[PDB]
Amino acid sequence: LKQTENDLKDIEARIKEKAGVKESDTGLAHPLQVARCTKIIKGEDAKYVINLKQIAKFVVGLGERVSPTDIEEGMRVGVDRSKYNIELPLPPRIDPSVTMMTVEEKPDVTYSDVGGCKDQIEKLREVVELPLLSPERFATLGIDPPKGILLYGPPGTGKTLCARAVANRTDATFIRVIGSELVQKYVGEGARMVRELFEMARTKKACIIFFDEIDAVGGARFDDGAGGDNEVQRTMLELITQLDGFDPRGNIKVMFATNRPNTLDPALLRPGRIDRKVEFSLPDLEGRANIFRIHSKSMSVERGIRWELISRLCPNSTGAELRSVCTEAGMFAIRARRKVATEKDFLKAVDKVISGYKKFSSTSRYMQYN
Amino acid sequence: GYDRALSIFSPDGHIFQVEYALEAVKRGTCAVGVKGKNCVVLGCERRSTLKLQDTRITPSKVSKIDSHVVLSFSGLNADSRILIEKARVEAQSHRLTLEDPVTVEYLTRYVAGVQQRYTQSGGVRPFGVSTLIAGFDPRDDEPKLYQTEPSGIYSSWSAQTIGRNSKTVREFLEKNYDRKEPPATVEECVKLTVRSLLEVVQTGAKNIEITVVKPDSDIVALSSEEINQYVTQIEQEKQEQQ
Amino acid sequence: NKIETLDPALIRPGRIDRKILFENPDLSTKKKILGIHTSKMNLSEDVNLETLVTTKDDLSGADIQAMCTEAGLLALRERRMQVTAEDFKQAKERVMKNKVEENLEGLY
Amino acid sequence: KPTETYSDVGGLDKQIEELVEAIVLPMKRADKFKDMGIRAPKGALMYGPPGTGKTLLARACAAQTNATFLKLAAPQLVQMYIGEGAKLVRDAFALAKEKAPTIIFIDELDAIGTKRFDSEKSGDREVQRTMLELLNQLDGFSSDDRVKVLAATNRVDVLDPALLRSGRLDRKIEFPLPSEDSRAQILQIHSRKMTTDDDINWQELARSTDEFNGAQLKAVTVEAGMIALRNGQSSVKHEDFVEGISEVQARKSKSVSFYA
Amino acid sequence: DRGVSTFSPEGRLFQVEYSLEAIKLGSTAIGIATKEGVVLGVEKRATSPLLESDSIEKIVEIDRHIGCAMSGLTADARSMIEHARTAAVTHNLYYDEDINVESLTQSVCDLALRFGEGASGEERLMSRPFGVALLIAGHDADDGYQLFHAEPSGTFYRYNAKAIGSGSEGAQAELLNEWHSSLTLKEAELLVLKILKQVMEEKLDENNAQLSCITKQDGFKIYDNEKTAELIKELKEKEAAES
Repeated sequence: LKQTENDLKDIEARIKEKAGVKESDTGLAHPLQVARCTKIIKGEDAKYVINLKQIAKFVVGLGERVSPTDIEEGMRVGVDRSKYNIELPLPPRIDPSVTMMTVEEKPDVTYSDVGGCKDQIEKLREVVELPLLSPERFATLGIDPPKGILLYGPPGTGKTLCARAVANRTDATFIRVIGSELVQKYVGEGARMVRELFEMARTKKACIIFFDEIDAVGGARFDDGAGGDNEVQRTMLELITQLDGFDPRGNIKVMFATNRPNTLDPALLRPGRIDRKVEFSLPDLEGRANIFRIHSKSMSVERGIRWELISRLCPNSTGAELRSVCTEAGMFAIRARRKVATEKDFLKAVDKVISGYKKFSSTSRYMQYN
Repeated sequence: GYDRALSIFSPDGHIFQVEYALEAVKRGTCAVGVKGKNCVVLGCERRSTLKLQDTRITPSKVSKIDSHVVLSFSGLNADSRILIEKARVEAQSHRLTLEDPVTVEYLTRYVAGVQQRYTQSGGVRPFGVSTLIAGFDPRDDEPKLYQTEPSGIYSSWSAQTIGRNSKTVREFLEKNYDRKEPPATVEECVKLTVRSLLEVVQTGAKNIEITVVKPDSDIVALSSEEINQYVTQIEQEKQEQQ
Repeated sequence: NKIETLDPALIRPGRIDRKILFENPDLSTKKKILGIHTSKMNLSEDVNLETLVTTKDDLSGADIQAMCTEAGLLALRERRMQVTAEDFKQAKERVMKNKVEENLEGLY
Repeated sequence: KPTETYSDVGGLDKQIEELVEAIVLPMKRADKFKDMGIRAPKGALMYGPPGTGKTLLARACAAQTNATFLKLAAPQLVQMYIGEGAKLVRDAFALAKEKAPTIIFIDELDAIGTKRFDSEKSGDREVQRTMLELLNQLDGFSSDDRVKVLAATNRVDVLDPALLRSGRLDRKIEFPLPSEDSRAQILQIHSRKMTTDDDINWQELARSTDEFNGAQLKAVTVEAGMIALRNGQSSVKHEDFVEGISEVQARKSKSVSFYA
Repeated sequence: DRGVSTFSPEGRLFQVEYSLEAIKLGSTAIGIATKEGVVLGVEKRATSPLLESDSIEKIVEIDRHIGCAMSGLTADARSMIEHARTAAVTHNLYYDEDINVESLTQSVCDLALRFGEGASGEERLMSRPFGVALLIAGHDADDGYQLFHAEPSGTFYRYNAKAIGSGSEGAQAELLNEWHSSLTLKEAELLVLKILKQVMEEKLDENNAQLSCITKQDGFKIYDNEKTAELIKELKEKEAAES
C-alpha cells in the first residue's frame, strides 16, 4: 500500500502545486500542437494575445516586450503553425506536437563482422565520434566531418549489425524512423510531421537518427509515377530542404539503409547529402578469421581444434553466414548430444549449411549498379 | 540465327544452368550400377505406376554403343537420346578411321565434349543429362564406371549411382561392398544391387529392371521372377533376433 | 506453396533456419497416417486398410480426411457406424480425379 | 545579407549577366523599360546539383539587391486539404506586394512539378491550380517591384510550353559540364578556408577531373584534409588534393586481377 | 540481367573479374620451376571413399618437353587439347622444333581467350572466359625452364613460383621466402608436399594428390602411385628430423 500513503504528502503538496496555479486562476486549468489559451486575460503594443483555433484567430505584428511576466493563462504560447514566435517571456516553443516518435535507450549491439570492417568502421567513427573528440582540427585545417552516408548490401548479413553496434558507442540520443510506414495518406504526414523531428534535431543536441527503408522513399522514375507516390517522392525532396538552406553537421547525422546503392533517384544520390558511402561486400578469408573467434569466445570448444582447415571449406561469405555454421553446429550438440564443439561438427556444418542447407535463395546477381 | 549466348557466367560461380541440370536427375528415375571382375551390372527403375506396356516394346534406358558396351543412364529423355546417336556415329567414326573400337575413356569425353560446347559456346543451351557410362575395352574384360556431369566433369567410380535419394542408397554400398575386393560370381553383383533397389521404388517390382553387361556381345536382362528370389533372403536373417 | 522467389528478401542468414517440403510418403508412412485415422473409426472387419496402400498415387492426410468423410456420409445415410468396401474405392477416385494431377512426365 | 555573393559563386557569370537584365534592373530603373514597353519577368528557372548554384545562387541575389528573402518549399505547397496551399498563392503575393521588396523562392520544384500529361493529375487537384493561379495572376499582381517569383529544382523532367512569356519564367538554366578553367574557379571558393603548402597547380588538378560538378568538387577539398588526419600533417599539400580523388565517391577504389 | 557489354566502373568485364571465384572452388595446385626440372602437382582430395583416382587426369601433357595442369572446372581444360596441343603440333608441322615457352603461352593466349556477344568471322559464342586455372611450364632451348600460368582473366605473367587455387592466399605468402635460386629438384619435392600438408584438409595420400615433373631429357613424366607413396614416406621422415 505505497500509493495509499504517498497521496498523504502529495495532497498536502497539491496545494503547494496549486500555489503555482494561484498565479492565474482564470479559465479553470512544453509540448503543444498549436498555441492555445483561454482569452489570455494577462496578455506600439503592450499586451500580447494571440490564439489559433476554430474560434477567434488572432495575429499581432509587433512583440518582443514584457507584458505577461513569463507564463500566462493556458501556459501554451510559442512555436506552432510556424510563422509564430513568442520568445522574450521564457517560451515553451519549438516543442514536439502530437505525433508518433520511436525513442529507445542503449541499443546495445556487440561486434559482428570485423573482417572487411577494419578501416570501414573507422569511416563510421569519423562521422559521429570524430567531432566529439578533437573539433579544433576542423577549424584549423578547414575540413568538416561527413554527415550523410549510405548503406547498401544484402539484408543484414553483418552490415546492419555493424550499424547498430557503432551507434551504441556514440553515447547520444538514438531515434529510429523507417520509410515503409512513412507513406500513410495525408500530405505532410510523411514530410511536415517528420520535419518537426528535423526541426527538433537543431533544438535538442546530441541526437542521432538513422533513416531506414529508403526504398519506400526514394527511387528512380521514368513516367514520373503512376500516382500515389508523389508524396513518397516529395518526402525525398523534403529531406533536401533541411539540408538546402542551412543546417549544422555537428549534432545531426544522416544514414540510409537499402539493398542496392543506385536504386534511388540519381539526383538524390548526388553528393552533399551523402559525403561518404559504405561499400559492403564479401571480404577476404583471413580477415573473417576473427569472426570464428568472436563466436567462440563465449562458446566452449575442444582444445586442439584447427580453424585453418575449417575456413577452407567456407568460400567468401559474410559475418552472419558464418554464425549460421555455428548455429547448426550448436544443433549438432542437441540431437547427436556433443559435450563441446568439435572439429568434425564444424567441418560437416559447412557442407551441411552452405552446401547442404543453403542451396538456392541467396543474393548474388542482384547488385551491380543500376 | 541467335548470335548471343543462352548462358551467363556467375559472379560467385553459382550458374543457373548448372543448378537445375543436376536436379533433372533428382526429378527422374534412379540408375543403379556396380562394377565387377568379368562383367558389370546396371540396374534401373520406372516412375510410372500402372504399366500397360512391355519392357521390349518400349525402351527406356537401354542403349548400345559398341558390341560389348551397353550404356544406360538417366538424366532426361529427349536430350539424352541426342547424345546417344552422336556417340554411335562417333563410335562408327573410329571404325571409319581407327578401325578399332574406342575405349570407354573417350566415350565419356565425347559425351562431355558435346556438353562442353553447350556450357562454353552460345546459341545453344546445355542439358540436364548425366550419363553413367560402362562397358569394356577391346581384348579387355575389366569394366569401367564414369559419372558424367552436365558441366563436363567426369570421374571413375565403382558403386556410384544417380537418381532420387541415390546419395543415401550409395552409403549402403560404401561399407558392405568392398571396392578392393570385388565379387566373382555374376549373380553376386545382383544380390547387392537388388537390396539397393528396394530403398527407393520399394514395391511395384514391375518397374524394376536389371541389365547385366557381359563380354563377347552378350546382354542378360533379368525378369521379375529372378529378382524375387533374392527378396526372400533379405528377410531371413534380418528379422531374426540373435 | 512456393516461397523460393519469396525467401531471400526476408529469411536472412541465421535469424530463421528451417526448410520443410512436402514429401511423398513411403509404405511405412502411409500406414501410420491411415491406420491412426481409423482408431475411432469403425468399418467392415473383412476389409484391410493396407490393401489400397500398396498401389496409390500421392494421397496425404488431407486426401484421407475427405475419403473418410465422403465414405462416412454414404454409410450414415443408412444409419450405420460401419462403412462398406464400395465406398472406399468410390471416395478415392473423386479425390484423385480432381486435386491430384501430374505433369504427365514419364521415364526421365 | 547572406555571406554568399558573386565571389562565393563561379561559372554562373554567364547566367548572372543575363539575370541582371531580368530581376536587378527593373527593381531600380524602370525608365528605359517603360519607353520600349518591355515588361521584365519576375524570375527564371534553373536545375542542377547544389553547391554550384541554385540555393547558394538564389540567396546571393538577395544580398546584392538588398531585399527581403522569403523562401517557401514546393513540397510544403501541397497539403492534405482542398486548396490549402493553393489559397496561399494569392496570400503569398499579397504579403509580398504590400510589405517590402522580396523574391519568392521555390525549393525543389519537382515536388509540385511531377505531373506530365498523364491522367494521374486528377489525384492532386491543388497542384495544377497552384501552377495555373501562378501564371495567370502575374499581370494582375504586376506594376510594382515588391513581388518576384523564382523557382529551382535538381532536375526538370517536365516540359511545359506555357511557361514561356515575357512575364513568366524566362531563363531555363542547365548547369553545363565545367571545363578545366571552370573547375579551377569552383575549387578556389572552397579552398579559401583551407591552409595549403602553395605547391598546388590549379591547371594540373583540373585536367585529371572530368565531368565533376561543384557538388563533387566540394567533396575533394573536404576529404583532402581527412587523408592528412591519419598522417598528422599540419596542412594539406598538392598530393593530398590528388588523394581526394583516391577517396571513394565515383568508385575510384582498388580491386584485384589486372593490377595489384 | 542486361547486356554482357556492360563494363565495371573501372572499365572491365564482369565475367573477367568474377572468374577468380570459380578457381577457389577447384583444386589447389602449386607449380615450381627449379634449376633442375620443373615441379608439377595438384590435389585430388576425395569426393567419396569409393572414388578412384586412376582414371581422373588433373594434369595433362601438351608436348613431351612441356607440361600442363588445371585448377577449376574440367570443361575448359579440354578446349586447349584442340588448341594448345594443336598449336604445338602446328609448330612442329612448320618449324619442326620445340616451341619456346615464352612464345607458346602468348600463342595459346590468342587461342585461349576469344569471346564476346557475337561476331561473324571470329567465334565469340563462348560466354564464360575461363572456368579453370591452367598452368604452362616447360624448357626453352635458349633461356631455360619457364613457369607460366593461364589466368582465368586471360592474361599471362612470368612466375618464378606460382600458387593457384583456394589456398593461394596463404601458400603464396610464405612461398616468397621458400623459393630460392639455389632450390634444386630433390629439395623442391619435399617442399611442395610440406606446403600442401597445411593446405590439404585430409591425410596425405597417394589418391588425394597427383604430382609430376618436366625433364629436359626424358620429358614430362608422371609420378606413379608406388613412386608417389615413396615421396610421402620421405616427407614424414623429413618433418620429424627438422626439430
